[PDB]
Amino acid sequence: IYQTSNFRVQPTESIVRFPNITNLCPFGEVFNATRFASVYAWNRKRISNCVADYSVLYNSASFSTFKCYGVSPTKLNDLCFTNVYADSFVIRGDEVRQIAPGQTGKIADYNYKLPDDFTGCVIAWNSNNLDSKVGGNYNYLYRLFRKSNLKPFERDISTEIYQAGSTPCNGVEGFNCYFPLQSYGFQPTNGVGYQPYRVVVLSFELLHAPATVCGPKKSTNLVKNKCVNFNFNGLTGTGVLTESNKKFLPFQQFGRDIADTTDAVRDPQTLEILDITPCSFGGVSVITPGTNTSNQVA
Amino acid sequence: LKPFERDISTEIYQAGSTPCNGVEGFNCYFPLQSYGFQPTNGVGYQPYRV
Amino acid sequence: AYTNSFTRGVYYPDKVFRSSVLHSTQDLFLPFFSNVTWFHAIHVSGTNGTKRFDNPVLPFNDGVYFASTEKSNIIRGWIFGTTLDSKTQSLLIVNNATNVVIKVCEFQFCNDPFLGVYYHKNNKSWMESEFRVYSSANNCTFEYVSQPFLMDLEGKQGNFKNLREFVFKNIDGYFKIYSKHTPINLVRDLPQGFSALEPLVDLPIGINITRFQTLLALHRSYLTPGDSSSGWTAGAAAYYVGYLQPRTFLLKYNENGTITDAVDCALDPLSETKCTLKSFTVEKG
Ligand SMILES: *[C@@H]1O[C@H](CO)[C@@H](O)[C@H](O)[C@H]1NC(C)=O
Ligand SMILES: *[C@@H]1O[C@H](CO)[C@@H](O)[C@H](O)[C@H]1NC(C)=O
Ligand SMILES: *[C@@H]1O[C@H](CO)[C@@H](O)[C@H](O)[C@H]1NC(C)=O
Ligand SMILES: *[C@@H]1O[C@H](CO)[C@@H](O)[C@H](O)[C@H]1NC(C)=O
Ligand SMILES: *[C@@H]1O[C@H](CO)[C@@H](O)[C@H](O)[C@H]1NC(C)=O
Ligand SMILES: *[C@@H]1O[C@H](CO)[C@@H](O)[C@H](O)[C@H]1NC(C)=O
Repeated sequence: IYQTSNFRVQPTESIVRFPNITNLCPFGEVFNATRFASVYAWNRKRISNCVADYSVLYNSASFSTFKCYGVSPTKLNDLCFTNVYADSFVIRGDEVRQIAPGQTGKIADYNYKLPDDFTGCVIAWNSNNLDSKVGGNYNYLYRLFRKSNLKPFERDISTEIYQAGSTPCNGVEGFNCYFPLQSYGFQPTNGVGYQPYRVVVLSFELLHAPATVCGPKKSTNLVKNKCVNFNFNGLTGTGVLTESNKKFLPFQQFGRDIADTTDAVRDPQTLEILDITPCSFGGVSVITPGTNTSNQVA
Repeated sequence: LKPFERDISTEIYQAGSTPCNGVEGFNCYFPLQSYGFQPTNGVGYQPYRV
Repeated sequence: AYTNSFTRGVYYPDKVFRSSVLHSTQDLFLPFFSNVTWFHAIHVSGTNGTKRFDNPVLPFNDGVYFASTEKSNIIRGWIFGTTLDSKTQSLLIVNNATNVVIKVCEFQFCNDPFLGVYYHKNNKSWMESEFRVYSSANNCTFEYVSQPFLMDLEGKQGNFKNLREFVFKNIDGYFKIYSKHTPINLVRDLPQGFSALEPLVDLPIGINITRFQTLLALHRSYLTPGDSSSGWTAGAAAYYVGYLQPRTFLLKYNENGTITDAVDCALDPLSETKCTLKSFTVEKG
């Protein structure tokens, strides 16, 4: 008698199991609004504790000009990342070119700028229906007369009167002394570059704190009585899944043996108790009378 | 790309659920992006012959 | 004061299940028969008996055990935080009308961050009348609230019968809370019984904490002459505090999977034997 190898039956199909998609992060809600923050005091929304979404590009905002600068848009649901910042405001279409790292303009001068090591996604979409007011809206004020310049992640809310030529202003608005705030036309009859455009900027840390945010987890339906390559929430492996009677306690989520080999699991979404029976692992022995004359083997 | 092979496929990539036939636009850009090089740029962007 | 925790501080850190076997595992358990601090939510109304205002700041060194023998249902929440200030982010727990309002909203933690319950006249039942806990900048990076709006006071003055046990432990910011609700009968001290401590939630906010305090109610009805903090005569419960320590213990599961009995590995010689042998019973040798 001899021994050669193992009868390792190849797993037939792969199945991933994860709980319900119970939580969602209202990206659609924050995309559109009747009113939005001024470019001066841009909205620094703190996104966390919610499951991100990358459903499709042409969404309610249609994603006119989209670019994930430092991260892969494809694996947004797959990439796991935390502490999202939604730095969003309202600008003009011609000002949309002022999003890339180091881009200059009035927004970068006095309203908003973006760093040179960005790792988020910038979306600037034409607000020709969201913000466009048939008579033109000027309430999206922008600062244009200020001595110094602003760096990214810095939001300004003050209205200190500009001093030109170091001419003392006693709160007087006149020659070489203007009000730092000004207003945008944003008329519907304007051109495409002059159309109102809204920008949402998604910046986030790469695993600095515990990952509160992580993308959705698709859950293919389980199939029993086969050598399934299973990947549940906690573990991955190969085995044949069978219904059982083990009364897993509601908090208990796994089951093991004396020699710490995971064999019993609970369904992620529903309350089902599965036993992971092994697949065939028998040594493929061979018996033979002898090499010569008779070549018969078993 | 697998090691020890050069693949030059001029065809624009296909993203955004739309087959783009050589049309530059949203979700389809020319896959061979050019190096952003200013003559005597910063150290991180000075071309190196390798 | 100082009390003997007979067998408290046993729970399930691993979600796995083992039937009718034993397992030696190391985790921040509470050492058995250790010193336990007894705090006395009692309203001794004698002219020479001071109002027992048992609410100091307690150290959150490694992980805080907590037992509450409450039948008046007054002791409510847990105040967390390293600096306990609005400058450094912190954590606060409150249980109002069976609603956990966990928040990272680090409010002002002045000497009266407490609840107050009063027996109202518009409705003939003790209705909440004081929320003096929060007044500060919110700036909340986190807000979880479950909202079952019920009430289960069932206040008794003679015999303690409801015991709620909680262990709060931090591991890489996955702040885990383990809970147990037990109908008890002992009034003097903790019963010499064995009870597991199932987890409730692992809030993954990752907040840096060193300080720990408790939250109760202080207002009273109108029959008592005076005001809330001057006259209070319905706080009639007690609680005990112990501190977990890094130890390796042994757990004896059953067929169902409930922890029936634990054995410390570093208590006593026989304990060490039952530890190293991997056995709940050992013969002579
Ligand atoms: C955004 O559009 C959706 C329709 O998809 C609508 O349900 C929602 O109310 C809108 N949000 C606004 C206008 O703020
Ligand atoms: C999760 O999905 C399962 C489908 O297997 C369903 O039975 C269950 O009700 C769902 N739970 C929730 C909370 O949606
Ligand atoms: C509490 O500490 C005191 C201090 O010596 C000690 O005498 C007493 O035995 C301790 N109680 C315990 C360990 O239960
Ligand atoms: C408030 O939260 C922001 C989050 O961006 C943080 O920068 C700031 O230090 C916090 N505290 C105050 C007082 O603003
Ligand atoms: C406490 O934890 C926070 C978490 O971000 C960290 O920023 C802080 O430095 C820690 N405190 C100390 C003294 O290290
Ligand atoms: C397990 O749970 C059942 C539930 O009825 C109970 O009767 C039994 O005593 C428990 N313990 C064992 C060892 O079966």
